[PDB]
Amino acid sequence: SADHSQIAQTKDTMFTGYLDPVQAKDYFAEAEKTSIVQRVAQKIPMGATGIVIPHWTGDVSAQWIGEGDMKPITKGNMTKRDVHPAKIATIFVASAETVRANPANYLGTMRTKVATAIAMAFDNAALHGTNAPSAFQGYLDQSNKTQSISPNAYQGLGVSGLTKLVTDGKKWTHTLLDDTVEPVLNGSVDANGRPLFVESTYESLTTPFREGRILGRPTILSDHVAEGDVVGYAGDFSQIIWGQVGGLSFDVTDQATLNLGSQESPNFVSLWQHNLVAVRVEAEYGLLINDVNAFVKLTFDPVLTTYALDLDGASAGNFTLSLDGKTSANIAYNASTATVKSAIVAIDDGVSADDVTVTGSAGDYTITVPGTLTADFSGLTDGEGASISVVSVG
Amino acid sequence: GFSADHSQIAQTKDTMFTGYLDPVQAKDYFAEAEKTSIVQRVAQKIPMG
Amino acid sequence: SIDPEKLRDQLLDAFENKQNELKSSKAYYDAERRPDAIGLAVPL
Repeated sequence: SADHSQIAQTKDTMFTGYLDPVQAKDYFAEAEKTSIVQRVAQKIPMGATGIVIPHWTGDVSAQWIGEGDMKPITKGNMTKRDVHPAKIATIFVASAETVRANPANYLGTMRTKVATAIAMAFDNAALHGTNAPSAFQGYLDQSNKTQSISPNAYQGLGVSGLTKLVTDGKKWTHTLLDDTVEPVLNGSVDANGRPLFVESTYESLTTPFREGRILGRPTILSDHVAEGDVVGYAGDFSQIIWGQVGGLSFDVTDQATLNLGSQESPNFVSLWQHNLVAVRVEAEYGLLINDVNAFVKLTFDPVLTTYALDLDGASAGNFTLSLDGKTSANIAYNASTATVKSAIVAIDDGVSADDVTVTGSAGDYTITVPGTLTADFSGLTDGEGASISVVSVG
Repeated sequence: GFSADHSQIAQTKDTMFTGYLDPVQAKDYFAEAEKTSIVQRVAQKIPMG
Repeated sequence: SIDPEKLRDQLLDAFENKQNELKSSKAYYDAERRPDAIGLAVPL
């Protein structure tokens, strides 16, 4: 065996030898992380085939009539969406003597660390969409709405943020915050310099950080929900459903053969030939967010939003663009790139040519604006696939 | 008759029902009998190592 | 149910597959020649 090879565990630099002075704890071990999404979304029973969620969509209707005036006919209508699982999996490998000795309980330590890595992958694939599989539908960060909170959290969450959430007919049920939010809830003072959220001698922890309520909604706390400018969320968490087809399997062998290389440049190692032992780990997850616009992303002050506009190659007519429900004129499907910036600043609002930006060409524009942006394709003759989307961090 | 989703009248043809009212699974009424060796019926069986 | 013509010939096969390994257990009790029993220092 090659000692300290990147794949195989074997007796190498990682182990002291188990001499009496080795302390029974890493006295500075941080406690192990856990999934947030699995404690806030609806867990739905799910199998390997995936599932179908039905939905109603009819304009069922009735009309006022006169005496003897013969009666109208109406319709129900129905629709469905399917949801599917995706596997997350990994392998770890160790010398048979390393399995025998189990130094520092490395094998048990690995079996918990992989389970945490899988739980954390499921959180980030649902929250931030990072490396998300094809089967998951939507992720929270994909929302078209943002509110900043940092000068005064009460005016942030309870008033400004709530206004842009209820105006779409969406609703506020929970709020989910990163532990980095603590020093913006602390302070958040009234004009006389007393804090909100805490009692008159300031010995108590801050009310939401007790997992207490804000304006009747519960507060969920996390050590890892933040990424980029985003420090938390608020919305209708009933709109999220998730499933898990089976628990983490663990399966073990000395007898199999692995590839240590990539697929097209393989380096096959027989586990039996080198007397290594390998452990397979896998689980299946499914996720659906009914729509991602049911959540307002929470940030510190000066936040700015990027959108990608995609006409699916449509070839005659017009789209139009809106900020905060104010609506621009019609814009040609092929309009020269500075036209989009001109049409945005032509909104009856304080948006201006120093704040607003645009890049790209006919039907592939990327738009940057200080607000909630939406697009309408009703003026476009063949816009049958036309769309708009929210761009990630990078 | 009427068209596939004729706006006044609901029918089993209407796209709204697809996934309800599927045809049901049946056994293969036309399966072959699984055939077997003729030489094993006529040639003498002997032991071998 | 199975046709006893077929079952007979299926069972002679299973029986003869056993006989070939029972040979080994007989060879110790009958004290027959065994390849591993022959003392090597003796000239061929």
